[PDB]
Amino acid sequence: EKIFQNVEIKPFLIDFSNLFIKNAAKKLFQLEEQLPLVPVNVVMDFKGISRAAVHGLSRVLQDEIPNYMLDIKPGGYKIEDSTDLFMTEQFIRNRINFIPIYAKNETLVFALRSLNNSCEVKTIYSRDLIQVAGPKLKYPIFNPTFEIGFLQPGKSLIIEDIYIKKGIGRKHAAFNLAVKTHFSHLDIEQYPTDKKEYMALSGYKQSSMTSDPRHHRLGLCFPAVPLPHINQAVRTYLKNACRIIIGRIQSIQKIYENFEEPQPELVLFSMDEEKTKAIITIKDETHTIGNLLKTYIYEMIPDISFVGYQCVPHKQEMVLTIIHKASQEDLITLLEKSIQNIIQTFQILEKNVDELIA
Amino acid sequence: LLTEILLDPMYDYAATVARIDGSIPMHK
Amino acid sequence: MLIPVVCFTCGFPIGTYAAIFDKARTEYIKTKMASLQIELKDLITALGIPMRVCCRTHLITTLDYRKYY
Ligand SMILES: [Zn+2]
Repeated sequence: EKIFQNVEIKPFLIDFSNLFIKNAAKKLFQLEEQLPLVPVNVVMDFKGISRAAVHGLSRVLQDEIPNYMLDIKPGGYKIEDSTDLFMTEQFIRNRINFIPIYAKNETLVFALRSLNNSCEVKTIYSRDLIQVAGPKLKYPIFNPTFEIGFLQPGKSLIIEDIYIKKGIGRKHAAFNLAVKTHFSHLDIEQYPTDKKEYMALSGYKQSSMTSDPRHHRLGLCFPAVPLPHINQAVRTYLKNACRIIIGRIQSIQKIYENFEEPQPELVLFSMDEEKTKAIITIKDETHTIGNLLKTYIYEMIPDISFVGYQCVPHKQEMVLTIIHKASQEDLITLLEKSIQNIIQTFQILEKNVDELIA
Repeated sequence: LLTEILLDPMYDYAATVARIDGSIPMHK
Repeated sequence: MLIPVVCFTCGFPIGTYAAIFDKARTEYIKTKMASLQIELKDLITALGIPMRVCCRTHLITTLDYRKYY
């Protein structure tokens, strides 16, 4: 069998058949065709994989995957004395941070130099972001239709250092990559929710407490990928999500394999009834990793005494507690095998991603 | 004297219409 | 002051089509006209915005500072 089954990639496109849309497009942007970067809705089918792994991939693609945004270097926004009094640096910085960019190079630096030498309110569009850094853009990284602030008559706006910054969307939401559009379990029967007696329920026939779904359909939307290269961009995004998950799991694996040597991430107590308690404390870790670890440890040790994790919003850490009727090294090797199971599952996911999209 | 005129609002109006025509440099 | 570059709730880039939507909506007023006699579902779908409650909510309701100043 194969885990990640066939994918459905359908970009979002401007329907020029609508007269108003085409008229407006040609009137203000002189636009007659599809934009260079379009949002793509990627709907995926997953079979024979636990809900924790699919949701972890979704969460990573949402905000835990590294991503690029346009930021202004401090001192970039020329305070000056002619600049528009309404277009504050904070406002324009917020506008520019959230312009989705498909940047393959970090060295690109843009400059915004717009002057309103007329009596009308001039609107600064994303097409006004001219680029002066390194390689000339063979293909644009952002759409030229974004509305940046307007200029009052006689006013200007000069921002000279607009560079590309790397980060994850969990820390700053301007790095969020994939927006959720669908999530369902295909192996759980659903009630007809349009009925009155089942309208207050979720719809699934199995209670979430007693349900263990293995067949899921996951739908995600990526906000801007190049139009001619949609499939390769989707492949890269999914493969990078799998790589990120594997890398973090391996970071946990190092703490596991250092179990005899002292370390404050992992402690071990043999409490009363031959049971050994392992507490794994990792800082700046999300529910994705803790949920993956809990689910796979529980799958590998069905008779476990207790496995649980908690990412308290404060203390900004993931604390995973395992209690088992086994000695310290037996428990450690069970946990190592469970991590190897996680790595195997996500490597198989990357293999399927390579096989499918192409 | 300048602080009496530079904070006078009609000077900003007079300045901003000179910038539109280009009679004065855009900056200060 | 403007339609946000991305939808606040989910982050879909509605700012891509915000400029087109503004004038398309205006032209759609001129053929229908005291608040909102219109339905903008067809205009929004034509731009490629999905059937998302958040994105349509923030696209059609966000005030523009140019209209009021
Ligand atoms: Zn939205």
